[PDB]
Amino acid sequence: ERAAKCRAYAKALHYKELEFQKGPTPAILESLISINNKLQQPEAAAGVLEYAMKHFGELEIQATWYEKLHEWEDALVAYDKKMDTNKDDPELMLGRMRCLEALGEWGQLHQQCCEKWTLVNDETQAKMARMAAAAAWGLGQWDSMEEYTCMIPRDTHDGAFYRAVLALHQDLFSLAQQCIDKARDLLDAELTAMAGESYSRAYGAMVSCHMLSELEEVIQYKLVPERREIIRQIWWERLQGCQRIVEDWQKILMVRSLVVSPHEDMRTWLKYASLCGKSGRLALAHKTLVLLLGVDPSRQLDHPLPTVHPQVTYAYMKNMWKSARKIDAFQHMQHFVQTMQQQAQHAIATEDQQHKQELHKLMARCFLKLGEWQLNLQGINESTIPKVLQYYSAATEHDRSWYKAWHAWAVMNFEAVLHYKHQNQARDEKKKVTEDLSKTLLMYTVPAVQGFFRSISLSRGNNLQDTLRVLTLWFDYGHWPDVNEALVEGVKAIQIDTWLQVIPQLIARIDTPRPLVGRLIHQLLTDIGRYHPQALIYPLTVASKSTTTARHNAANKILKNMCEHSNTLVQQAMMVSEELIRVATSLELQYVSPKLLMCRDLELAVPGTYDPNQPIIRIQSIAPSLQVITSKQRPRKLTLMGSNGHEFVFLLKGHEDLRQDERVMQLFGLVNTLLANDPTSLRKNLSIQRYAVIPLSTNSGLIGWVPHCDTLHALIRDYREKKKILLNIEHRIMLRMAPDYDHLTLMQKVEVFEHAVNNTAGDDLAKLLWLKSPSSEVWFDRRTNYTRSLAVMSMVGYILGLGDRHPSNLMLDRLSGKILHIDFGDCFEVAMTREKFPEKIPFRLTRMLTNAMEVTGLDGNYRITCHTVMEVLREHKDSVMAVLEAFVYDPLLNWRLMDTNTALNKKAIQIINRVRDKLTGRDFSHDDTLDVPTQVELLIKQATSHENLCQCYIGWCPFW
Ligand SMILES: Nc1ncnc2c1ncn2[C@@H]1O[C@H](COP(=O)(O)OP(=O)(O)O)[C@@H](O)[C@H]1O
Ligand SMILES: [Mg+2]
Ligand SMILES: [Mg+2]
Repeated sequence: ERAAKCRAYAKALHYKELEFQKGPTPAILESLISINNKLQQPEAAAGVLEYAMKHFGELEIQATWYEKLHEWEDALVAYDKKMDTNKDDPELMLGRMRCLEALGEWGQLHQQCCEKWTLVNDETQAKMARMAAAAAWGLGQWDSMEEYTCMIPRDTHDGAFYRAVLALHQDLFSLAQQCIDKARDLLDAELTAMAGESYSRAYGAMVSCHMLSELEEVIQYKLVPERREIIRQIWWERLQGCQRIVEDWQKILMVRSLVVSPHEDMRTWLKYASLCGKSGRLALAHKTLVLLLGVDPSRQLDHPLPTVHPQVTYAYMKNMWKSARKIDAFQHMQHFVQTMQQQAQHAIATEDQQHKQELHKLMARCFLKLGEWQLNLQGINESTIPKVLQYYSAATEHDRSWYKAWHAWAVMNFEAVLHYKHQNQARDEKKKVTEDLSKTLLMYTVPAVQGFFRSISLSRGNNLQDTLRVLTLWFDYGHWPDVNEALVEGVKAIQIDTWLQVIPQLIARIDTPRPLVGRLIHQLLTDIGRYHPQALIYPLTVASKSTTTARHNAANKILKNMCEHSNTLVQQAMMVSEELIRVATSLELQYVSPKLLMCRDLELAVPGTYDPNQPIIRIQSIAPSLQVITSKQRPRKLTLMGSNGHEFVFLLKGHEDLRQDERVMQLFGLVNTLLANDPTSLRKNLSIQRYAVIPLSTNSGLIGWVPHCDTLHALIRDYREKKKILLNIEHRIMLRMAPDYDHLTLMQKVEVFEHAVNNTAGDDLAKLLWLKSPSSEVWFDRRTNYTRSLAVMSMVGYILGLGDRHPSNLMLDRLSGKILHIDFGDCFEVAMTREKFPEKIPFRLTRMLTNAMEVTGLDGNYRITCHTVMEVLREHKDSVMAVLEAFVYDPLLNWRLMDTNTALNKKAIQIINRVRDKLTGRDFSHDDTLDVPTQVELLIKQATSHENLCQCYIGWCPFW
């Protein structure tokens, strides 16, 4: 019955949205935020309010708008302006207060309550009490609470609750016991009264039911003394676990405040204060901290800080940094660290070793901020370089383990190198020059290498960035002994696994002209041969049949070496990739390649299915028939049978260098991990459907066939033919109007373009996805999926510079809805830079895409998902840049940038800057460093502009 209630909603939402289509009315708009709420789609509904604002300033008072937008801090200052310019107005005061109770502003909420007590209104008098109870509860003042509670009806969930709290202070446990169960039922029955159309009160019912069950443990915490540890554990664990915006946690802790004071909680409140900063309530976090210190909001500003609680101070100081005062913050840190080593070296009389180590760990985490801040305030130059390296090395000492510490040191060292390499390129633009540079670079290079290595070993699983960074220093440094020793030392130390991530990069340099570099690679690859042969054969096989002599030569030496322990695997894989190149409306295997029909029960793993952790699935049998996909390149629909039993379908492409597609699928892999690790992105299932890419030569290669998918172009062509609509009708429309369309001025083009849109249906996609759906909660979910997955690939695609996104280059999963990108030819601006028909667009946000989303589309799920995704990216911009750098400066893959014709070092540099700009918000204006939502808005604007879409090559179907 539960999953049966949402179906009626989903269906009515469809007609409700189809109604909005016919005419946007505040009547519908109301019934829309409601139904999107019962359907527990908070953001899609938030979108409906965004539209409600930008079209109807009619529910009026910009303070009521900020209040509905849960921007309480904005609505408060808007209500002051609305009260100081107006009068008393009983309504304006209620809001002025609701802001205060949301903000945890008990001081002002209690003052505003008492100092204004004429309140001739009885409803004003009734609401008043609910709030002034919580305000009094926060301020301690329990006499004020019971006064205001004795005004709250015992018929309300609120009235029944506040008694349970007053009983718990006055130690009336049986009273408190019953009041909870009665408040539960007054809330349970209230969740049926407004059964659907409520605020974040359905999600705040969780906040009240959470607190009530917590208040039943605060009950457990009064007479019979056994569970103090058990209760504090569940309190602590279901807090790191729990995730609820500031406001709720205030109240949640206020329940825990009835028993455990902040001074005993300590870690509990610091974790809370930590969130208040990270969310953006510094004024609140400060007060939390001032309380824990038992010392001033440092009103004595010139004075040093209290060392009494080392952790609290560190918190205060990092809050001070994220706050305004940050030369002041830095300063307090230099001194704090100095006070801390003294309080260690001296105060530690052996019998204190736990305190010693935690004091040493806090210090490390202090130094890492010190170096972080020094770089922030000063940048990288001859003065700060040895200072921060000082701070980091010092952090490396006090924690020994800890990824960040070693990582930071490595990067700083690696950027010490870059600083001078780039400073000497500056000099040579206008003998003892190279000698000092040699000593300069060898100075920072070696420790960087060392750092990256001990950083990697502390990262197992997630170390792609650092692993790649090792390879930059490695490959890039035509080897002077010192560097090579550290590299050899690391390779010995670090696990073999590490290197699997990085195999295509290693292979891209088998034929390294530098003598000392080559040797290690070859040796490393051969060890990666002894264990994990499989992750090597396919790529090594390809390399071994290379026109470039030194490649295939060196490639063979390793294959030879691998026969000494895995011969037939090399042998099988040798032949299987040989026959597949030969093969590259149907083809029977018995005519085309008999050796393949011959194959049974091989030990060769099904292309791109090998990974440790997972039982090897091997090619058991190759299906005798391959469909020939009719195209200009006639790809094949090869299909293999697995040693598990499952089938594995592939696309054998003939004249397409699949190596680029590979590094992209790699980049996507990374991006997927990043989104799986940001809480919100994981909360919303944000991902990119990827697929397997197994290059077979420079000509050919295999591609994983994503099941259940049709090109955007397919779904339309079917719908159009079903509904008797001419496939290219917008097209025929344009030419009938303007036979020379392609030659018109921008102004002239826009008209013709607009004409076509105004005389064709923009639903199609939207509409066929409705008919496709077997139900409507399936329909709704498939939409929610589609919307997100697309915004994901919009942002990522932009950073990649992913051009050429026409209706045959993206497709839709007909079972999840999630969108999927294929054909990664045009990467980086490339498509925009071209001579004939330059793409102005950043990513495809065509009309029928916009239209398949919820109405209120771009405001709702899409845009929100856009900054969430873009957010992640800008944070982890270094990892993203490691990958991208790793195939822009890649030797074999530079051929897709000298195509600006139809040395390269200079071009490659730009391409990479261009990406950094995109990840530091300098992608538009040179000088402004635009924040996420702005940049996102700017981009959505750019993707939507008729002036941009009309200029698109007609194939791109800028009207689909
Ligand atoms: N990974 C994939 N999964 C499913 N189908 C695919 C995949 N890659 C390509 N196709 C199909 O092959 C067709 C033509 O190949 P495509 O990749 O578009 O090459 P090109 O860009 O050279 O035409 C596509 O329109 C699509 O139907
Ligand atoms: Mg294509
Ligand atoms: Mg292409």
